[PDB]
Amino acid sequence: MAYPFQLGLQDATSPIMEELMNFHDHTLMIVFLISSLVLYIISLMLTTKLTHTSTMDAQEVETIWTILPAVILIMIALPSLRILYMMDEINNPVLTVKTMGHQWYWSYEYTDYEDLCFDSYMIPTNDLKPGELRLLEVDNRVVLPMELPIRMLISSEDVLHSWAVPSLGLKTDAIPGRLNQATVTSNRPGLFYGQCSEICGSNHSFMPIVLEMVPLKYFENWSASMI
Amino acid sequence: ETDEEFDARWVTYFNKPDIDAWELRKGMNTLVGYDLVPEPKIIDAALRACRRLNDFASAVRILEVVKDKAGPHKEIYPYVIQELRPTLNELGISTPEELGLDKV
Amino acid sequence: VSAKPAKTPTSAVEQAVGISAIVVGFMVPAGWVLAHLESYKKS
Amino acid sequence: HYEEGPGKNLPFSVENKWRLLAMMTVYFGSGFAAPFFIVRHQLLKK
Amino acid sequence: APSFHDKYGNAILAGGAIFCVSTWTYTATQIGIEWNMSPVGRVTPKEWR
Amino acid sequence: MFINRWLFSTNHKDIGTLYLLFGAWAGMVGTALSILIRAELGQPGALLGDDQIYNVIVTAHAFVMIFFMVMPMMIGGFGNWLVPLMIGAPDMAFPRMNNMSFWLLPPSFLLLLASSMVEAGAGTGWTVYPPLAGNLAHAGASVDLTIFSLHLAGVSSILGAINFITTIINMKPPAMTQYQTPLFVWSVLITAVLLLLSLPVLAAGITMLLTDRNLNTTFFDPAGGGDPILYQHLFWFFGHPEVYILILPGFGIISHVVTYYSGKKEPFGYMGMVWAMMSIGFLGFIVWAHHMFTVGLDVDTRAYFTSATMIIAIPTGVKVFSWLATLHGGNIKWSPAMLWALGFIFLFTVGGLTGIVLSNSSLDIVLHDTYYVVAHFHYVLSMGAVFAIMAGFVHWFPLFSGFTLDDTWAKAHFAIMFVGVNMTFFPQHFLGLSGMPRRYSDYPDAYTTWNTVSSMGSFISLTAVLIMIFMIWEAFASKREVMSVSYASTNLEWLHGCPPPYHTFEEPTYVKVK
Amino acid sequence: PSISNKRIVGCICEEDNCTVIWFWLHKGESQRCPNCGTHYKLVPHQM
Amino acid sequence: ALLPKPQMRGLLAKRLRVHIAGAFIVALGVAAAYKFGVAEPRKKAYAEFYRNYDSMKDFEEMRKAGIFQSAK
Amino acid sequence: SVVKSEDYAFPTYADRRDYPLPDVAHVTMLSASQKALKEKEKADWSSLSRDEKVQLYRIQFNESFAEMNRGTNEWKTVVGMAMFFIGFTALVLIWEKSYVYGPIPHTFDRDWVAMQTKRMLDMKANPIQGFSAKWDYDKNEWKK
Ligand code: HEA
Ligand code: HEA
Ligand code: CUA
Ligand SMILES: [Cu+2]
Ligand code: NA
Ligand SMILES: [Zn+2]
Repeated sequence: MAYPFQLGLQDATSPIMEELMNFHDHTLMIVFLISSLVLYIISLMLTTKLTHTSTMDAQEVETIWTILPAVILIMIALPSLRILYMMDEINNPVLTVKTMGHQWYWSYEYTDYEDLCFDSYMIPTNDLKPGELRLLEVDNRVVLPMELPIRMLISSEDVLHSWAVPSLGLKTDAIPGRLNQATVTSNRPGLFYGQCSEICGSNHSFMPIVLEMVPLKYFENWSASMI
Repeated sequence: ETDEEFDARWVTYFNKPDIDAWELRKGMNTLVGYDLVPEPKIIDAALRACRRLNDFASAVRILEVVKDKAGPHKEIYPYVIQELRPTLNELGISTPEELGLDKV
Repeated sequence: VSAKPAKTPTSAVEQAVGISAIVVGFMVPAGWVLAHLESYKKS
Repeated sequence: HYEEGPGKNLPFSVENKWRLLAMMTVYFGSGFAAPFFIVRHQLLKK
Repeated sequence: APSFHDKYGNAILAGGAIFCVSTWTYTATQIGIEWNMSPVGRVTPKEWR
Repeated sequence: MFINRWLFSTNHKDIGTLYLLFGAWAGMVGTALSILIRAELGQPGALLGDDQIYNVIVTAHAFVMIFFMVMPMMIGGFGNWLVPLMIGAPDMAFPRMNNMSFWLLPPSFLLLLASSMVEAGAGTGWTVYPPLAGNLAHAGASVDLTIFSLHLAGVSSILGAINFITTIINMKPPAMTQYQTPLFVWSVLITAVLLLLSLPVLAAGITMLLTDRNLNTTFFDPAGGGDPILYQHLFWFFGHPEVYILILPGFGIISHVVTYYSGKKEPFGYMGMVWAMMSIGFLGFIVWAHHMFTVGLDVDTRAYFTSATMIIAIPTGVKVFSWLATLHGGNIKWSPAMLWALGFIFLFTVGGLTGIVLSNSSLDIVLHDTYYVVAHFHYVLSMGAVFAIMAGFVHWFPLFSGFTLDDTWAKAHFAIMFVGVNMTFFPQHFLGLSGMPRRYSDYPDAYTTWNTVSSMGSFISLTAVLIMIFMIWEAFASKREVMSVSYASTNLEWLHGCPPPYHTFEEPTYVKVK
Repeated sequence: PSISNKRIVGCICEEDNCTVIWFWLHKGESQRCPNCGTHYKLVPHQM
Repeated sequence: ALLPKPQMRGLLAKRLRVHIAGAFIVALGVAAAYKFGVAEPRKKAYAEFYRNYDSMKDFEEMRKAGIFQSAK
Repeated sequence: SVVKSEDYAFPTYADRRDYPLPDVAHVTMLSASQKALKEKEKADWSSLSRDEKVQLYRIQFNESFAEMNRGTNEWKTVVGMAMFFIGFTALVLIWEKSYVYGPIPHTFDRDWVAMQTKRMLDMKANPIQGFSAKWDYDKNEWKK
């Protein structure tokens, strides 16, 4: 989750947030290269005192100036497609979670076997326990097992929402009359904080998401205790 | 084209026997647009052309745009003046540096 | 674009008066309505 | 025919400096002060 | 001729520099803006229950 | 004498003048809304309370700055003042529809201001996505009034586009080709083409949304078999051509400004400029679903859309390198509009590369609906389009008014504006990377400091437009007219005087082909 | 020809050239294009 | 002695060629500066973290202070 | 004096180094002494002194290239005005912080942020590089 004076991304937990973070470093290096090229060329080419304001050969450098940005654009594009095709492969998941975003609260169904469902509302600011996080803590944290492929189906009852957790690299639209796939994994246990990204009314800032990732035996104990 | 037809065409254009002020202004206004410091016999032809149509001050700005057409490095203009000296004391034309037009 | 001399040239005091007028004419109503948001919230 | 020249092709008289200063500041200040009064209205309603 | 800029540019640099840094130091420090600085190495962690 | 000159006007200069006045007023409305938005986000807490009033302010800021400041001033004002002047036409082809388009604009503004005043308020974003903008979450007359505002603005821009295309194609001298026209005429042509090829799509979309709201049709709610992804398809099929409408006459303006104040008689690679503008216009219609990378499309569809986004990225690179190449070895005159143009070049380059970062669909899955997108689109809109507007205004204010601005106050205004908007929108990259999403009135504490920095930057930009008003007043506080203008042989609009008379080109231009 | 004392004259003075160059042409004897010098004369008597 | 003949043509062109060489070197240099400063240290930091990572002891030392709603 | 509205039609003397020989003389009409210099111009230039040269060059042209390329001092004034008005923005921000803004939420004092960043490294928030990787988990201090 976010810390003060943070510049870059949140640190990765899922594998895909590592590959997207490395690709972000790659494309930001490319952005720095092109921006420094443009800035150094304009600062060079304003400060001269020589002049040449007559007829110039119109087409003698255009082929280079069209092939080089194509080379850098495909240099961006091939890892983009390579990681683009690495989100919807064969998963063979473990658990299936169903998340419905009702009018300013999330709801979670674990009904693979022994149908379980609960609601996630925000702990209010005046009702916070000490040490807690403002605008991010929930009533019921969403408990998932460690390092396993978890199928996740996202929708909403009424309007558009967006189930998003940044540190796992998940952001998926919640559309009524739809059902959206997201596979979620992890590598470390702990608590991950996200919040809704689609505009959904007068309390749009006020639905958080807390994912609590635990070992599988403790997930089984939590599933037995919660039902 | 290459250097010799450019240079020969400009020195023959600036030694037109019936030249007036307008085409002299065209020549000395289009010559300073090139990525080029003008060759000293083009400047010799232009100074004699200014003398032929009986006009003084445009020759002094011809010398001035020779000086500031060079740019940063100042090994052009003393060399151009050191070649243009005999023209400069056969016509009576004065350098910009001695008239006080270079002291800002 | 070269220019005429100013037909009615402006003294520096009148430029200061004009910029003070623009600042006060912009920050009186917005400054007044942000001077009390809590009074609009049924104090 | 309509007036031709500098300062006459505009829909307001520029012939007085201070009158035009007052007109500019009330024009642009009304533009700046419209949404603040809108927000005041929405806060006064509910 | 001594124009406006030739001496008034030095005067306006001195005034603008000292005025801007003085009141920006004051609005950054003295008016109690909580900047929410990074807690690395500054605040000791306190035992929560 | 007044109502015949201005209210019943039938010549292009007066319509452009009223376009400039209306756009200046609407821009001041928009910057007031922006001051409100950065006022709530300055410190943690609820300055205004709920998120509904904040969303109303956000939607109003978006719609007022898009459809009422850049489009009228830029397209209408600069096109009506300059397009019959550069091509040598006496007037517009259909001046009555030009007048009707301008006079249709303030009804649309009044309908938007009424939309913000009804008891709900259209707090949905300028994307008016159902079912949030339905008659369930927004039961009231605010969304309908916003829809009719967009309808009136669309009819205005369609009429202007028809008038501009017929006056550019038809009212040339009979010996000139279309490839001998200035570059701003080309930008106005291509902008009008994309306007009348794009606006009926949103017209049909908001018509269907209005009939969903009030005629019990089920185009968009899934309870009757509808689908809101259809609305998103139609809206963005309009919406990215709308984006390139925002940016293209700015390209023409900066090409003219750099060519003038650089001392060049032509921009370098005029054919490359024309081809790149045609390519940007043609490829603006096939890249819309880069606004929809997290909605749940096919993986092959998003692969095509990020690829097509790279092919739309190349020819604007051709344009910016040709701007650099026409900067090469000229008599660089450091005018204020020169500083606005160079600021346009650098900051629009930065906004373009942030768009290229957003172009990849995977990093778009990470960075959808965050403030990284906000930093991207403000670095193109609020910096490139605004800097092109200010470059054109500073450059052609001697032509319009007849008086010359004080250059020292103008350069001070550029410096204040540059510092203010750069410190406004650079921490938003870090806010987007850290993960604080869009449309929020309150944020967690970890996003505090950048937000604080961003808020105070807005005030510096506010001071900029304040002294901008002083600039205009100072011109009319001075009443200094013009000797004459340099390089008036190549620029046709400068050769009739400053300001030009009411009747220009009564005796038309004389150009031959044989 | 013209009906007034002066007229805007635009020159394409070499072919396949982008920018026209424009200049006023007055009465009296012939003026000329500022870069190519093709001679232009004005006979203002038409209607 | 007297002055020699210096180069009179192609001045801005030769300035452009030496400084386009300088432009490519400085742009690749600042890109490599960002790369070797940020991207490679991040990659080796992730490699160091996950090469000898135990999840059971990590979870046990999170749950010894009572953060999870499932492990008490 | 004031001239008719066709001041745009006729060419005007414009001074720039891109146009070294302008088409219009700087001073159009001349006095009788200036006609004496103009009559002297048809003879040789050898009997021309310094002062006739300087004042006829000031008849035909207005500023030399040394005068027009001189370094004026407007950038100091421009950035000084910029820092004036940016200081006035600081005053406006001071006024808003004093009057417009209310209190901060209670999650910003020393004890709440102390327990919050104790918990934040307790659950190991981004412990690879960002925040909990800057804390030493053995000596119970920050990394030095
Ligand atoms: C001025 C208006 C403007 C302009 C020009 C652009 C231009 C671009 N926009 Fe943007 N955009 C918006 C206005 C604009 N946009 C708005 C208002 C939104 C918000 C919509 C919403 O609310 O959802 C938006 C949203 C938006 C998104 C949505 C992200 C999200 O929310 O999920 C994306 C992503 O694809 C995007 C991409 C682009 C791209 C790729 C360009 C390009 O056209 C940029 C041009 C590229 C350059 C100028 C690059 C410079 C190139 C060179 C210098 C050559 C060298 C290059 C290489 C070697 C590679 N835009
Ligand atoms: C033209 C488009 C435009 C322009 C200029 C701006 C300008 C600014 N914008 Fe805006 N903005 C948008 C379009 C624009 N924006 C859009 C489309 C959104 C998305 C809304 C949504 O989420 O749905 C948005 C969203 C948006 C948000 C998101 C709020 C949220 O979602 O939580 C914020 C807050 O930081 C913001 C801030 C600003 C600021 C601080 C400026 C400053 O730059 C203000 C300064 C601007 C000016 C001063 C105007 C320039 C005019 C002149 C200088 C005078 C002109 C007159 C003459 C020349 C005569 N903008
Ligand atoms: Cu749900 Cu925003
Ligand atoms: Cu787009
Ligand atoms: Na707030
Ligand atoms: Zn010609």
